[PDB]
Amino acid sequence: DKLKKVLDKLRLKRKDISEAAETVNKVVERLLRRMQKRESEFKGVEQLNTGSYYEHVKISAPNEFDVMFKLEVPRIELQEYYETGAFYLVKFPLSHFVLSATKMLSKFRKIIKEEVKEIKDIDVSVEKEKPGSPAVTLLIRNPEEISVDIILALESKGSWPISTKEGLPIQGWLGTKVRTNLRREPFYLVPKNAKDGNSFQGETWRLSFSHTEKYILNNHGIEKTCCESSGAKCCRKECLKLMKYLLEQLKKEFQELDAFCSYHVKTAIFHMWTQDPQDSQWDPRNLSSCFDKLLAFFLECLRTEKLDHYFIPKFNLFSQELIDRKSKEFLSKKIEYERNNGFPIFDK
Amino acid sequence: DKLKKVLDKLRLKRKDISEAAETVNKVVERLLRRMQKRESEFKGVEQLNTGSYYEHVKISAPNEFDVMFKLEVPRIELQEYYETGAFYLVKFKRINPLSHFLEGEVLSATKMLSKFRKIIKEEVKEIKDIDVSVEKEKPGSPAVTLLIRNPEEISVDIILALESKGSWPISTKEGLPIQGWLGTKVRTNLRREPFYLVPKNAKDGNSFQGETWRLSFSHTEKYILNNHGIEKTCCESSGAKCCRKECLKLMKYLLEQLKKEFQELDAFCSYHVKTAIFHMWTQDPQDSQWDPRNLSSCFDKLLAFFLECLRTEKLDHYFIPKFNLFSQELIDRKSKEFLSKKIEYERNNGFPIFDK
DNA sequence: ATCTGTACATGTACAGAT
DNA sequence: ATCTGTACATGTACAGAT
DNA sequence: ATCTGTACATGTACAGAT
DNA sequence: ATCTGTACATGTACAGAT
Ligand SMILES: Nc1ncnc2c1ncn2[C@@H]1O[C@H](COP(=O)(O)OP(=O)(O)OP(=O)(O)O)[C@@H](O)[C@H]1O
Ligand SMILES: Nc1ncnc2c1ncn2[C@@H]1O[C@H](COP(=O)(O)OP(=O)(O)OP(=O)(O)O)[C@@H](O)[C@H]1O
Ligand SMILES: [Mg+2]
Ligand SMILES: [Mg+2]
Ligand SMILES: [Mn+2]
Ligand SMILES: [Mn+2]
Ligand SMILES: [Zn+2]
Ligand SMILES: [Zn+2]
Repeated sequence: DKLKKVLDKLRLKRKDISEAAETVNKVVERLLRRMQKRESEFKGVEQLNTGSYYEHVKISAPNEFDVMFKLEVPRIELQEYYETGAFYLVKFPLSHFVLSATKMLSKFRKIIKEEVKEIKDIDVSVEKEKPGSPAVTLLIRNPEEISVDIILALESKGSWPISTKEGLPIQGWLGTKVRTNLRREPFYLVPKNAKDGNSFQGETWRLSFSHTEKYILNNHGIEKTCCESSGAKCCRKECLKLMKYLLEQLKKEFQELDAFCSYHVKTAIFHMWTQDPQDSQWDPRNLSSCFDKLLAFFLECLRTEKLDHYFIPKFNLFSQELIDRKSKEFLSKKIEYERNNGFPIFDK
Repeated sequence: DKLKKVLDKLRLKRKDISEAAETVNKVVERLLRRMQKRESEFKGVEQLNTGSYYEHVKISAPNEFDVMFKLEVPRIELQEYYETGAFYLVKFKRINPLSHFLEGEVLSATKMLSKFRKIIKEEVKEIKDIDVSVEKEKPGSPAVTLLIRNPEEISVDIILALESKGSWPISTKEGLPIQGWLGTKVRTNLRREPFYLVPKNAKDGNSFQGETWRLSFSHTEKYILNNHGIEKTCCESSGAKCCRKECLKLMKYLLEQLKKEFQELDAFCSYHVKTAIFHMWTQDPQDSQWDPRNLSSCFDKLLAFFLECLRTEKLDHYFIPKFNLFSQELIDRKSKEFLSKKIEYERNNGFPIFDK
């Protein structure tokens, strides 16, 4: 009852969707164009739209879009970086860049900034670089604020790295045929651009499965008909939206929650969808029970300090090395509070 | 129980499968290489294995393989033959390797199938390691059939197919009604695949005889057979086993046994059985309506349904609704009532023909 | 020297065999 | 319940062509 | 190698019927 | 309240033309 009303608030409006989309489409097409017919090191970069807006789980407003400019590359000798599972060195046009991640992303960002300087019909700037991010982020105002993440990615057509062999455990849910075919797709690398002052950080890329997460979001039933015109609606995505919203409201209020992002909710719910594969475990009439069991799952994750990357099982997103024990214990208290008092944070 | 044991008789043996496939693959490899030589008009033809053996529903013995030699053909052509839904003339706006087979702008099917059969006959002549000859042409068949003695008898239907990548012909807009069973996404993807035309090749005395082609969906049928469930894990190693294919096998076998004994059943063929079960899978989409424990009643309802098709003289092509495979124009009422009685008899006497 | 149609290499579902 | 042959989808090598 | 055309998936929006 | 049917909107895959 309450939760249906929250979801009506979170719904994007069809007019807001078309106004933001045509501006975003304008800038992205023009930037993609500058990469090609202009003989750059990125000639042949291709576009792949990723993230919440294209998965149809964007909440509140259409104000943040995610785009991959992916580039196919051949002699890619990979070499796992110090057992982290998700970070890698790359070895063997691009002779201008070991293939250095910062070196390559710098030229990518120089080109974009240049072309953004030559855009006279939209209010669009390049956000100052965030050490920690693989993105070049645009800030558009038309007039409302829209941020766009342009993510450079290497594309490799080889088999997936050893560290993912036990990942993507969809066999009881989406099945073994879906899994084998998914793993026949390419995989993608992106910059680790964090200034932790640590080791090989500057040449380290990171695995990306944004194309696989997109498929799963739109092929999310054990039944082929789930959420189709001739099937039965489930509420899996509405739980993602509600869990994503509770963390947006908690991050807006407390800076002690700065280390948490939507990807932590996303990974948590991928495990929940695998734990509870049956589409009837997600009946719209049980929206409350499902949201509450997801909350509980996410609290068990904070209590055990354990949230494994859905595709890279040995890479713990909640390790002491990324998030303080106290930050997790903090988030836990605020979730339990919202939980056990009917979610006051939703009414503001 | 009784039906558990028929399926064990019906089950193919790996030794037999291994020996038959070794031979069959060597022959098809050689015929395919020869298609690519010289000014062969069929250079660029590609292989696609279809039929019961590759759908895993081939029963009793591995002795009949079906394989398409498909050839891609562009432009935008096609004219439906007399509102039949299934049959077409193939034209060409472009006026070239198929030029030797045109008649004006109309591509002759029996001209192409002749040159196709000629080349196969030659290459089989020069095979001196396998006992393999070319079966005398059957009217109405698009196939060039090989008979291999292995020393066991083995049939191989080489089917000549045109491949078109355009949208499917409008006579199929309402066909393939899988939206409640396999879903709309599957339907959209399946219909983005090519469609195929094979020679009609009758000598009926009808106008356009040697230039009439017939639609074929063997490739979409292979997908459906191997992806037959509402649940993605159906019959997979972390999902539940169903009994959809086991019903098709038992029914193939009922018709196979009867067609051996009685000549009256010559108008009937396994495609009729296959078509009927696609309707039954559409009527009963849930995997739970095909539980292995209810194999008896699953086979029973398919029987009832096949009987209703025979008596009401109605069995629509799964992909071309307006095409009725059981129309009086195709099979006599006398032929349909005969099989109808033979089916009720088996159904209501403990299935004696299985013990044959 | 590079290009590339052909065929080998790789991985895994399906289902027979044990 | 595990071992295993066949089919098949896609990546990759390279003898022979350019 | 590039780009438009097509079809239908995913949505929002709403009125009528339940 | 919710289910259904139609209108309206964007995203995406791929055939075919240039
Ligand atoms: N830490 C990460 N590791 C791997 N992939 C990530 C990570 N963070 C983000 N991604 C990928 O990039 C996409 C965009 O991330 P972003 O931060 O915009 O979140 P989102 O899923 O788009 O949702 P929202 O923007 O609405 O919070 C994600 O959907 C995911 O595929
Ligand atoms: N009359 C027909 N109309 C349309 N397609 C047909 C027809 N007959 C056969 N086919 C197609 O060609 C394939 C091969 O036909 P075939 O007679 O070998 O049957 P099958 O399904 O392979 O089984 P089996 O050979 O074991 O009886 C079929 O699976 C079907 O896809
Ligand atoms: Mg986003
Ligand atoms: Mg066959
Ligand atoms: Mn982002
Ligand atoms: Mn046949
Ligand atoms: Zn759903
Ligand atoms: Zn099944």
